[PDB]
Amino acid sequence: LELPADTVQRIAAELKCHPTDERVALHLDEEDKLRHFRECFYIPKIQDLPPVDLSLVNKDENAIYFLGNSLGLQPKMVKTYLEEELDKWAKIAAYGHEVGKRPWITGDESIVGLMKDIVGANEKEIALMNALTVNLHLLMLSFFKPTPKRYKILLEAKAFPSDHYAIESQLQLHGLNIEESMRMIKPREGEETLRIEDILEVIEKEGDSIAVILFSGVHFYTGQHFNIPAITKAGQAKGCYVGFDLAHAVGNVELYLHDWGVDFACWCSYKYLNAGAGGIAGAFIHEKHAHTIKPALVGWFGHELSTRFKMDNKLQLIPGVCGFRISNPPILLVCSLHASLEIFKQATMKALRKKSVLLTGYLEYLIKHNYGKVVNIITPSHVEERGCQLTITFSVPNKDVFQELEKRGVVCDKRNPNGIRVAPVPLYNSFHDVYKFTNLLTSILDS
Amino acid sequence: LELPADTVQRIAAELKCHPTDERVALHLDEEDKLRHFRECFYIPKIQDLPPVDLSLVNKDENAIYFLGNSLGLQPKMVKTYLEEELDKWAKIAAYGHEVGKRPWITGDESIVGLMKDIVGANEKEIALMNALTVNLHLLMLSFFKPTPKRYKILLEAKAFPSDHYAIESQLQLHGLNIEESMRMIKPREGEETLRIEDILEVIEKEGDSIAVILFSGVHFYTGQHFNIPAITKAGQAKGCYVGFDLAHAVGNVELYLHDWGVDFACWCSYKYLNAGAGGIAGAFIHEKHAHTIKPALVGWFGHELSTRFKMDNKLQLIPGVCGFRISNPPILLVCSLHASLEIFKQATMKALRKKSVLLTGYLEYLIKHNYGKVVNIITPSHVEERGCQLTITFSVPNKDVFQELEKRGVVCDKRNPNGIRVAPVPLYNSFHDVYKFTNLLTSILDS
Ligand SMILES: *Cc1c(COP(=O)(O)O)cnc(C)c1O
Ligand SMILES: *Cc1c(COP(=O)(O)O)cnc(C)c1O
Repeated sequence: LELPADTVQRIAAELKCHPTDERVALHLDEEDKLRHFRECFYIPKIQDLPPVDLSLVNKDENAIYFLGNSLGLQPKMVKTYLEEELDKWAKIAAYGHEVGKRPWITGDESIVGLMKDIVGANEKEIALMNALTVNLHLLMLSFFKPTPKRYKILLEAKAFPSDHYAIESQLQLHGLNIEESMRMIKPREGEETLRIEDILEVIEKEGDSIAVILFSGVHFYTGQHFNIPAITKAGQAKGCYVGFDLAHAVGNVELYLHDWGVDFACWCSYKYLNAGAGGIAGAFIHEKHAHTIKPALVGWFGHELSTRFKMDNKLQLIPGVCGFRISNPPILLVCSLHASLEIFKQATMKALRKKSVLLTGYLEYLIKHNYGKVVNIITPSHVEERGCQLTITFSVPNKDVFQELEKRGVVCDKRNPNGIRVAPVPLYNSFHDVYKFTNLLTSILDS
Repeated sequence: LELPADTVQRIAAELKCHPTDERVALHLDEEDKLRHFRECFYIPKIQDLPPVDLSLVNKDENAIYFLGNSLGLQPKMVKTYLEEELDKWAKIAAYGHEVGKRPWITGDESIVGLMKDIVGANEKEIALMNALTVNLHLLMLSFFKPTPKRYKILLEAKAFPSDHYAIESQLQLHGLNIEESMRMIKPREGEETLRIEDILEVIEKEGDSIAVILFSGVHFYTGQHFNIPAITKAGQAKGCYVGFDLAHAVGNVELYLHDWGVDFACWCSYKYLNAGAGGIAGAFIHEKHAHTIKPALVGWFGHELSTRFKMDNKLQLIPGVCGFRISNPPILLVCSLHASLEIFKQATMKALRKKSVLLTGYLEYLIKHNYGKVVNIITPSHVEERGCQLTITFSVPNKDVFQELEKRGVVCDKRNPNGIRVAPVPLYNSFHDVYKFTNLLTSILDS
């Protein structure tokens, strides 16, 4: 299949322009079958952004929002969905637990079907509950059962701090020596990303002593998308459980958790899934574990619905991940996530990933064409080894590139000493966004 | 001080009517300094309630909503508060984490001050996070540390199912025999409530072997309000930790968790606190434990704010209950709770408890006057031994009282075989509500 760089160059030829011409981005936007989804979101205006220098920008232009990997833009329908539940609460109060589009007792289950295609799992394998790191702990309390022979947790070095702290506290819970039991894979000297052959070597050599492998799906800092099925197979080959924090993977890369045989996973909803800060999180457990991996911590919402409200204190635990659901679900959080997932349903992950590959590929192409020496893309170059996000470093001692970018209405993340992350997302970022960004960047780098 | 029954009879004398006259309820409503708060809430109309028989009711009359102990009515300002955060998310997206009335990073801390007077604790002793039973588990993982000598958990028999399941799973986590380690105080033969002298006897006799006492503040089924400071002192006398599930206490009875020296507590926000189904829950840990009782499960939101976002993976744990906060807080849930707590701030728990004593006392008076033989109030009669809620049973073999009540727009809870709970709450229930309810009840009982 045609690589992004080649698509860009072929399109330019057809248009009779240079691949770096604005006309290429405009054409790609015209051909984008997902173009209409941008209208489904509230996009900030440049003049409203706190760090913006108004002298440097055109008023009433949209922001170039490349932070959708961290805090996803708002589906316009969030308010409408909230209003449905507020109106029910106003009109019938307590009766809302049992009636309506989203009966509160089953608020989570009413929309979980919309997650099936996003993570590649069945309805009984997915729970919508709590918060990401909270879910990580709930799962680890059942999946991490260390023995004298098999007691290690394997993860990447420089994991996201929350996961790092979670893993540390899990080890401390069992009185395990951290330095000996917390195995962290570091890159080779002079490299920032991990080589798959190196990960697999560690697993092959140390796997017998490892209880659980807990990796990110996409590493937050490098933008590296790890080979989930390869790590899963390798870990299970050595008798390890393999789970993933998919915070930067869900709604970004395509996922087949069930078919890949992943043991468990967890994710948040306020990044690529656009549900709003601190939104209701998610958990997956493969159905193969439904009768054998039981919740460590139980609440009444792990009791089967049909008899839960008998309140006879005779537990009837739901098999699989829903047995891990402790409390009644927050309807208001269900509302905002639901609005987002209806959009994902219409777009499809297949079509979104297709646009992403071309969009991020176009960004990479323009960067490398303009500065192919000063500018380094740390994110892996193989299209299958990254998602939306590129992590980029700069060697310009006199310029804080990030500061100059944010002053001009580019919303992205800082990488110290002198770099960005940027993640154009297919739902609401355009090829023209990418074109405009690269122009601002070039203008900054030229001084 | 004057008992409710005596207030009712004195008022009637002044009015020159019988204490059972409608004019007494109308007068009490006129004198109610909290009368205006009823306008702050969306009260269902009778015709909108699913089980209502329209032939039996007057259209456009308000429901008699006595289920505010289970799902509290909606503050009208919830929508407005949500809109503030949705507007910020629309306007500045990611920048909302750090700016505004409720910067998302500190969404919980921005409103925690409003809880101080409600639970009687300092800002560093209160966390707003997660869900009730979830918080119970987080606290028990740190407070329940069984030894061969001291391994029991003490609770009431027929505790709320979620707490029952939580306590059971906590015991199983340590491989403890449930029947031997789960000590449940049952009432004497022919009684439904517990005697304080009996609770204290169990504590005195068995206290040395008990690691944690975990009681409800108000028992959901009987409506009994336990003497929290007495149980706390008695338990600590024997070296036990004493914690409470305050789900039916917070926003109902007055609380002084800090001054009483309670070790820990947890509560929900969708009952008397009116925050909406599955709302953000609460946790208390006495400051005396801040440096000695550490979280079992850690996430990045337990790391001090000033260095959290350095993301260097070097934990700097916040002392006390905020060290137990694992994840970033849900802004949308913060919003709805905030709207409610502003109302509580204006009303004050002191004034609300005062109205409650008179209101529930008036309900009890009318019931007992009309049927002082057929009708039994299980809830303790001492004003200090109950909150808003009365639990009532009926001996009428041919009438399902609950069914007849709900058909007429009375919203309450069922008690099998033939009984209610009812909880008139001072924020939005009136003395006239109580009058109307008793009339419907009398009419039902007469047949
Ligand atoms: C309502 C109630 C619960 C409900 O638990 P959630 O965790 O909020 O679902 C738990 N415990 C008690 C004592 C209650 O009254
Ligand atoms: C953003 C992120 C988190 C944040 O954790 P919460 O529990 O949602 O506060 C955790 N882990 C990873 C890998 C992330 O990218």
